[PDB]
Amino acid sequence: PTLFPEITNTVRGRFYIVAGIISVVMAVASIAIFWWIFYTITPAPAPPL
Amino acid sequence: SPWPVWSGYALCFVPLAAVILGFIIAARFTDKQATSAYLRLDPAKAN
Amino acid sequence: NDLVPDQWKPLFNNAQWLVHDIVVKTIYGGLIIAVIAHVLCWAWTPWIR
Amino acid sequence: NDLVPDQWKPLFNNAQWLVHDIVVKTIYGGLIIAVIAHVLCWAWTPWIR
Amino acid sequence: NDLVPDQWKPLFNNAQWLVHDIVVKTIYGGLIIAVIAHVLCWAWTPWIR
Amino acid sequence: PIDLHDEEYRDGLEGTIAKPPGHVGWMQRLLGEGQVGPIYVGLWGVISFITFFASAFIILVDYGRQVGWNPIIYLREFWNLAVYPPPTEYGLSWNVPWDKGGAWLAATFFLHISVLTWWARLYTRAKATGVGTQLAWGFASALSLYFVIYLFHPLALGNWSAAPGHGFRAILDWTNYVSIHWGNFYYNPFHMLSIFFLLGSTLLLAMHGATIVATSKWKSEMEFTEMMAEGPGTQRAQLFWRWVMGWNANSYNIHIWAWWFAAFTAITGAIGLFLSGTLVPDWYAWGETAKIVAPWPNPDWAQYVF
Amino acid sequence: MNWIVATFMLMFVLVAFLPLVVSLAYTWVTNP
Amino acid sequence: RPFEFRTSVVVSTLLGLVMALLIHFVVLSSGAFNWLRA
Amino acid sequence: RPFEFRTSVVVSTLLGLVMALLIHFVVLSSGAFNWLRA
Amino acid sequence: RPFEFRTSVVVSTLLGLVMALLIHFVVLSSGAFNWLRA
Amino acid sequence: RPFEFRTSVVVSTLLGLVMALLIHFVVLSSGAFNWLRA
Amino acid sequence: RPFEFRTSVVVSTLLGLVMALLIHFVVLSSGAFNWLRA
Amino acid sequence: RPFEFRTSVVVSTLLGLVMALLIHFVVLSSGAFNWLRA
Amino acid sequence: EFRTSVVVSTLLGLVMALLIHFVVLSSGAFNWLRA
Amino acid sequence: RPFEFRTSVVVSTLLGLVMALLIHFVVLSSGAFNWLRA
Amino acid sequence: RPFEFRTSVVVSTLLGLVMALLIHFVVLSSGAFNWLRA
Amino acid sequence: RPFEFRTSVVVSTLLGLVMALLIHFVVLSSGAFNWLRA
Amino acid sequence: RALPLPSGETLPAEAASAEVIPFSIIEEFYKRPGKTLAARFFGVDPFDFWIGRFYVGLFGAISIIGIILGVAFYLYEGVVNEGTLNILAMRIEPPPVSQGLNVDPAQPGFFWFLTMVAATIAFVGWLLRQIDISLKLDMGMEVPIAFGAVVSSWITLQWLRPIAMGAWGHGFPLGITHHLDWVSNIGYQYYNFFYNPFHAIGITLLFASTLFLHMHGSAVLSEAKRNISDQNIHVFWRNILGYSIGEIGIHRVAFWTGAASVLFSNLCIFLSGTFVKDWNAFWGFWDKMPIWNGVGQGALVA
Amino acid sequence: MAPFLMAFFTIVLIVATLYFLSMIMS
Amino acid sequence: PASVGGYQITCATCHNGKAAGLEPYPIEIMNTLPNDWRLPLELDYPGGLVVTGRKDVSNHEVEQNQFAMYHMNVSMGQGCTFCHNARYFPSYEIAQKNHSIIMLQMT
Ligand code: BCL
Ligand code: BCL
Ligand code: BCL
Ligand code: BCL
Ligand code: BCL
Ligand code: BCL
Ligand code: BCL
Ligand SMILES: CC(C)=CCC/C(C)=C/C=C/C(C)=C/C=C/C(C)=C/C=C/C=C(C)/C=C/C=C(C)/C=C/C1=C(C)C(=O)CCC1(C)C
Ligand SMILES: CC(C)=CCC/C(C)=C/C=C/C(C)=C/C=C/C(C)=C/C=C/C=C(C)/C=C/C=C(C)/C=C/C1=C(C)C(=O)CCC1(C)C
Ligand SMILES: CC(C)=CCC/C(C)=C/C=C/C(C)=C/C=C/C(C)=C/C=C/C=C(C)/C=C/C=C(C)/C=C/C1=C(C)C(=O)CCC1(C)C
Ligand SMILES: [Fe+3]
Repeated sequence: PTLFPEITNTVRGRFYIVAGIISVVMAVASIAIFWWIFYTITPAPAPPL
Repeated sequence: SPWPVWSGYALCFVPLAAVILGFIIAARFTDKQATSAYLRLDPAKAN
Repeated sequence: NDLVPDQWKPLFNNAQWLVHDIVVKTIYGGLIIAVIAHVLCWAWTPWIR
Repeated sequence: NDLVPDQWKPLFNNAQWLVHDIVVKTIYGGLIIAVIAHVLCWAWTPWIR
Repeated sequence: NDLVPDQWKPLFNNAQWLVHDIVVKTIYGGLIIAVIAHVLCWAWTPWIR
Repeated sequence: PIDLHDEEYRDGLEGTIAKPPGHVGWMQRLLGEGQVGPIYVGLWGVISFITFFASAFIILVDYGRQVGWNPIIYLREFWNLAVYPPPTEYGLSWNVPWDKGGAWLAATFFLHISVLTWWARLYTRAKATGVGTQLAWGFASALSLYFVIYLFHPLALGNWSAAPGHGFRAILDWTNYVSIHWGNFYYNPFHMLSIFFLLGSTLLLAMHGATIVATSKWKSEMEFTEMMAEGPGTQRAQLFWRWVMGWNANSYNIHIWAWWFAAFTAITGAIGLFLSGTLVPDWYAWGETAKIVAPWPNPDWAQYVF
Repeated sequence: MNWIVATFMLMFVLVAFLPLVVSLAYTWVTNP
Repeated sequence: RPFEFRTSVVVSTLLGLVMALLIHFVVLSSGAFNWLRA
Repeated sequence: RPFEFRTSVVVSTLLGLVMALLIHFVVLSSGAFNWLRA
Repeated sequence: RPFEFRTSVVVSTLLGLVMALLIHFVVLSSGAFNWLRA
Repeated sequence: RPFEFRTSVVVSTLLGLVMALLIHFVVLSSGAFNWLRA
Repeated sequence: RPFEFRTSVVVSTLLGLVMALLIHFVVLSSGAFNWLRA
Repeated sequence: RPFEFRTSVVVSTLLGLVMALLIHFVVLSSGAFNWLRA
Repeated sequence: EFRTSVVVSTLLGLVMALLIHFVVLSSGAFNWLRA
Repeated sequence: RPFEFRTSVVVSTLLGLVMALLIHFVVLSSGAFNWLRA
Repeated sequence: RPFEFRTSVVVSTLLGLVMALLIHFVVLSSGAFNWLRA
Repeated sequence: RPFEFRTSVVVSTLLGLVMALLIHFVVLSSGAFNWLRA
Repeated sequence: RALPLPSGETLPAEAASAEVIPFSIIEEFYKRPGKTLAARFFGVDPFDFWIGRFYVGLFGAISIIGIILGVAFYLYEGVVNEGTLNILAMRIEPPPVSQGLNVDPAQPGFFWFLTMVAATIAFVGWLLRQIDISLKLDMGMEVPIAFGAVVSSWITLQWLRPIAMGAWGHGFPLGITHHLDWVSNIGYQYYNFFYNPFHAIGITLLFASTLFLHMHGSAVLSEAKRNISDQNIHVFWRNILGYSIGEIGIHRVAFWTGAASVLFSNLCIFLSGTFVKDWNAFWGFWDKMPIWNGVGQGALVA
Repeated sequence: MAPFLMAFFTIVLIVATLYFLSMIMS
Repeated sequence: PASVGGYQITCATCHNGKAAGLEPYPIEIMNTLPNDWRLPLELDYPGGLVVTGRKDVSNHEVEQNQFAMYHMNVSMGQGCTFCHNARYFPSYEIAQKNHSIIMLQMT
């Protein structure tokens, strides 16, 4: 039961859903894990004297 | 005293007026020429 | 254009006349509501003073 | 263009004459309202002083 | 357009009438919910004060 | 009466060189034409080339003198090296030492000859290949601005120091110094006109290029043919701009617009730069008397402070 | 927030670049 | 017909919406009413 | 016919709206009336 | 059809969504309610 | 012919003029002569 | 046949996703929930 | 016919209007007359 | 296209590796290259 | 025609004018002659 | 033929001239020799 | 054929020359060896 | 018959498939309703008509809402709220940096925020409407791409940079002659914006854009009304400069240089706000790149 | 309770994804 | 004024932890200035670096002025609008330009 048979039936189109999902989560994991590393290893800016 | 100087006027405002007016007139004549009838390829055929 | 009065037959289609009637009645209702809103806002805080 | 007076037949279509009549009556009503508004605003606060 | 009343037959298709009925009922339900939400937000914090 | 093969493949002076034309290949794929083609050497190109070479050689060996003849300090400071005009003292005099503006005067004179003979080359090759001389006159407007910058504004101010200093960083410094010296060039009204025409130049260039590349499938780019009879691509271009903004140009008008917007850039710029020193010493102060300066009683300066 | 938000906006500026790059690659690919 | 009815409807409705928004925003920013903490 | 009636209508209506807005804005900014908290 | 039902539906739904978003944002930015720490 | 006489004439004349100007410029800027108040 | 089911599905799904993203971003930026920092 | 009469009329009328405006503005800004509050 | 995904993933990984190395080296947290 | 007379005339006249201007400019700027109140 | 002989000659001669100039300038600027008052 | 021999020759020779110049510069600027009064 | 041409020349017909066709015919042949972006998404474009010469789409109506509201908000803040009455002296200022990113109807700078939001809606609607009209005419998407370059220049200045800085008072004021005060104060705060490399690239591409515009207008006007073989302009451009880019090449370069100028420009102002505070300090690395550190004496050392 | 809620919403995202992708991948 | 603070000059103000070898104008702050350049304390400072609309100076004096002004930019990291409204540099809007006049007289 589908309306996008060229997108949900055909292997090339069906694959595109997984491709888009995996690319979105890959980019999000990229950005999130970078900023996590950067903020955990970087020291706090030294307290003002 | 509320009045800009002659210099101010000449320089800014009559060039401002010229640019605005002249642009509008040039656009008027640009499109008179562009929308006039001249040799075009008939769209029904060429396309 | 049968439903249209012959005065407005040169201007209004058969379907355009019904939509015009809806628009006119909506404008009238909105006008009544706007008058009520203005009287209420004046009784509350006069803006002319 | 039968509804149009023959003086204005070179200028006004049959439909344009009715819309012109509406425009003229709207302009007249707006003028009366504008005169009333100006008299009220003058009685309230004269701007010429 | 048989399901449509004759008054609105010049305007509404047979399928457009059912979708219009859905839209009207949705607008009415949303209006009731909006009135309830406004009464609740007024009882909570009057915005007109 | 004009041989297109002879104008490309004659030999010697009043002929071309590099005559077996090379092909760049990536230029053909990206720009549609890759032939470097022969280049003309016509007794005005020769004057232009050798006078520009004299100018550049003077500048480069004075760069060398300034770094103590060190070819690494040369490469390190090349972009901040410059040959500055004579200082304000002894301002218009040409009896200036070579290091204090003596090299600048000679190099600038040879550059003047180079640009004038390049104009002559543009003119003579336009006449020789049968096209109009519109490019020579566009270059003449650019040269009006150029000769105000280097010759006519230093004169009428009384010092060569009013001119730029022949360097990668010196022209930026010159622009900064000239706007600072004469108040604020933002309130120079002919500077505002010239910016109007420069940003309108870029706007029309972008619009024109984009329109022709969009209607490229129907060969809108062949303007020479489209000016004889407008094909479907030019029709679509006209209709696009009519529907977008309510008016349009044809294959011919748009290039009039292009030429004149660029020429007005150069001309209004020349006028404003010449006015800044000689007639209106301060543009912001003039702008206050002109009522074009916005009052700023209590500015929020937290934005501009770190 | 400073560097995360700043780099997200930086990436939007580069995204703005992107369409023109697609145009150049389009010309190259479609002119073979 | 000088004016399509659809055109007049679109223009009038858009003008009315724009004017309602403009007047609401002018009145709210004026702080003259004490509406939404004014 | 020198002028289409639709053109004159559009021009007159737009001029009237622009002038009404301009005059309202000038009068409100003048502070001469004590309208909308002066 | 000058007045398609689909066209009226699209226009009304988009206008309602835009107006709901606009009014929510105006009310939230006004700080007049103490909603979401105000 | 391999060499055109007109080309050699143009090149030699331009080189001579450029060199005369350059040498005059260098000698005048040197201040070594007391020429034009040096 | 008006209103293809596919069209309504696309429009509703895209509207829901856009609204979920918008509301999440508004709530996270409000700092009432403090981007989850608490 | 060296000049179209319409061209000369347009040019002369525009020059006269521009010059009248310029002279009025120069005279009014000069403050030399006591016209419109000194 | 598989080539597109390969180019994008490889470039993202290289850029990420360089960025993380530079952030970690500049942090002066690990005792690497006299830090 | 290895050499056109018109070309030689143009080149010689332009060179003479440029040189006259340059020499006048150099002599004036030198201040070595008390011209126009030095 | 991988390489035109003229191309190799041009490249080698230009490289040699550039390198001779560079080395002369580096050696003269070093002041390590006492040549030309160094 | 993946690579014209002329291309590899040009690239390798230019890379070697650039690297020789770069390394010479780096070593001379380091002042770590008494080369050229260092 | 006289046979009038597109340039304006009347050529006497013997001394091609072309016929003298009225524009009205061209315009009515190419109407083709229902190909717009909105008609793909909703199945119909709500406004698929033309009001006069203008095409009114869904994004044309959004754009005109934005235009009217932006003009009216602009003129409210500056006639009222400022009292100026002259547009050269008015000052449409964002909220103060003190206020941060949040907007308040009671606080000043609220009508700048509304003018900016309505102007963004107007510009994005203009862009999407250009996409509409290019889709209607089966054209390429290049005009929307160039206008998107300049619209992203606007987005960077008023949305991306004020958000990244975090104060919403870092957007430029919308005043004639006064946004110049902001441009001057921002240009001098990060002193020598000339030394900003993306700014130098932007200026280079702006000057090159004007130069290419002049050269192209010259080239097409020079061959306009003459008996020419269409290869005369190519020979001219190979005699001068030894390269003729061709007809399709000059328009591609036009489009590309135009767009790239403002793209590098918005990269410049964004970096100027957020990552680089001083553009002279930026270039401090150059004299210390280790290949020329050591060689210098006196003032010739760095 | 924020870590609880973020974990909750990510797992609801994942389970939703398994469900409807299972249908699409049927 | 007291709005600046009541901070007073003391030893560490100029010495900063170094007894001898105190170097004003280090190579760090001479980035885009000429390395030989020094602050022109020769001039009478309430009006010594004034350049706008003068007509008896040209870009050489503007260049000297800009060297001094970028030295002030480095010395107080707050940049060029720290004491200028860049739309008119002759203006004393910001009131750090007056403090800077006092400080120029002091140095
Ligand atoms: C808290 C009180 C705030 C305020 C905050 C709001 C907020 C917040 C909103 C309004 C909205 C409205 N307010 Mg208000 N409002 C205030 C003061 C006023 C005053 C007055 C003079 O005081 C007036 C006249 C109004 C008038 C209005 C109307 C414009 C509108 C409500 C009826 C309407 O037409 O939409 C009726 C709405 C509907 C018919 C939509 C029905 C939609 C259906 C129910 C779907 C809803 C979405 C649903 C979750 C999706 C589920 C889909 C799943 C697939 C199943 N407000 C005060 C200041 N006002 C509401 C609005 O919609 O704006 C257009 C709204 O968003
Ligand atoms: C004052 C002494 C200065 C000095 C200042 C100058 C100056 C000044 C000049 C030279 C020039 C030259 N000097 Mg010297 N020169 C000095 C020291 C030297 C020394 C040496 C080691 O000491 C040497 C070898 C030279 C060598 C030279 C030659 C390169 C050249 C002269 C001959 C030549 O080839 O051109 C011979 C010139 C001609 C054949 C040109 C003939 C042109 C005809 C006569 C037209 C003249 C123009 C005329 C007015 C136009 C009239 C046209 C009207 C239409 C009728 N100089 C000292 C330092 N030297 C001259 C030169 O031309 O440089 C190229 C020159 O300009
Ligand atoms: C601004 C220009 C107006 C215009 C304004 C006038 C005016 C005004 C007149 C004419 C008149 C004439 N014009 Mg006409 N004319 C225009 C366009 C045209 C065109 C055109 C190309 O289409 C043409 C062909 C003409 C042709 C003519 C002839 C039909 C006729 C006789 C002129 C003559 O003999 O001059 C010979 C005479 C002179 C050249 C005298 C020169 C005068 C000088 C300036 C001295 C003036 C002394 C001054 C009055 C004293 C000053 C004292 C101060 C009070 C202190 N005009 C444009 C639109 N024309 C004249 C006319 O028809 O007579 C009824 C006339 O009165
Ligand atoms: C107050 C005295 C000021 C001064 C202020 C002005 C002002 C102010 C003006 C002039 C203008 C002029 N002055 Mg003056 N002028 C002064 C000193 C001088 C001296 C002198 C050496 O002293 C001279 C020679 C002049 C010379 C002149 C002429 C250039 C001109 C008047 C005649 C002319 O050609 O236009 C004659 C004008 C006409 C033929 C135009 C006729 C237009 C018709 C009548 C329509 C008028 C507009 C009308 C209202 C529109 C109604 C349309 C409705 C639809 C019905 N002035 C002193 C300093 N002078 C006038 C001018 O027009 O400049 C071009 C003008 O504007
Ligand atoms: C005041 C003394 C200054 C000085 C200032 C000048 C000035 C000033 C000039 C020269 C120029 C020249 N000087 Mg000198 N000159 C000085 C020292 C020298 C010395 C020397 C070693 O001391 C020498 C060799 C020269 C040599 C020369 C020649 C290059 C030239 C004069 C002859 C020539 O060829 O052009 C001969 C000129 C002609 C053949 C042109 C004839 C043009 C005709 C007559 C038209 C003239 C223009 C006319 C007004 C236009 C009317 C047109 C109307 C329509 C009717 N000068 C001292 C330092 N010298 C002159 C020159 O032309 O440079 C090229 C010149 O301009
Ligand atoms: C003073 C000692 C300085 C120094 C200063 C110089 C200078 C100065 C030069 C070199 C150059 C070279 N040095 Mg070293 N050199 C030094 C230390 C070194 C050391 C070492 C580790 O110590 C090495 C390995 C080298 C190595 C070299 C070679 C790269 C090169 C010499 C051979 C060569 O290939 O060109 C051989 C050159 C030729 C084959 C060219 C032949 C050209 C013919 C003879 C024409 C000559 C021009 C002629 C005048 C034109 C007349 C034309 C007329 C029409 C007739 N130098 C020390 C620091 N070195 C020379 C070089 O050419 O660099 C490329 C050079 O210029
Ligand atoms: C003094 C010691 C300095 C140092 C200074 C230099 C210098 C200086 C150089 C190198 C260069 C190199 N060094 Mg080291 N080097 C050092 C420490 C190291 C260390 C190490 C970890 O310690 C390593 C691994 C290296 C590694 C290397 C290689 C990259 C290279 C030498 C072989 C090569 O590939 O090119 C081999 C070179 C060739 C195959 C070129 C052959 C060219 C032919 C012989 C022509 C020569 C030019 C000739 C004069 C032209 C004559 C033409 C006439 C027409 C006839 N260096 C220390 C710090 N190193 C050399 C290099 O070339 O870099 C690429 C070089 O320039
Ligand atoms: C301090 C300062 C600076 C002061 C400045 C002082 C100055 C210079 C003032 C200048 C004032 C001027 C010039 C004012 C202008 C007033 C006008 C033009 C009003 C127009 C009214 C137009 C009107 C009523 C138009 C009505 C249009 C209508 C009714 C449309 C009608 C219709 C049309 C045409 C249709 O198809 C169908 C719909 C419908 C029937 C409604
Ligand atoms: C302080 C400030 C800023 C104050 C501002 C003061 C102002 C100016 C307020 C302005 C108010 C206005 C103008 C509000 C506008 C309200 C409207 C138009 C709501 C629309 C409702 C439309 C609605 C609910 C539409 C519902 C549509 C539905 C249910 C569609 C359903 C559907 C349709 C038909 C299909 O395909 C098939 C089935 C499906 C369900 C998918
Ligand atoms: C901070 C620090 C210190 C960093 C450094 C750390 C690093 C990264 C170092 C990097 C080292 C690398 C990458 C070195 C690379 C060296 C190369 C590529 C040398 C090339 C030689 C190529 C050579 C000899 C080419 C010779 C060419 C020849 C002989 C040409 C011959 C000829 C050609 C081709 C002809 O027509 C005809 C025949 C003829 C003989 C004339
Ligand atoms: Fe073109």
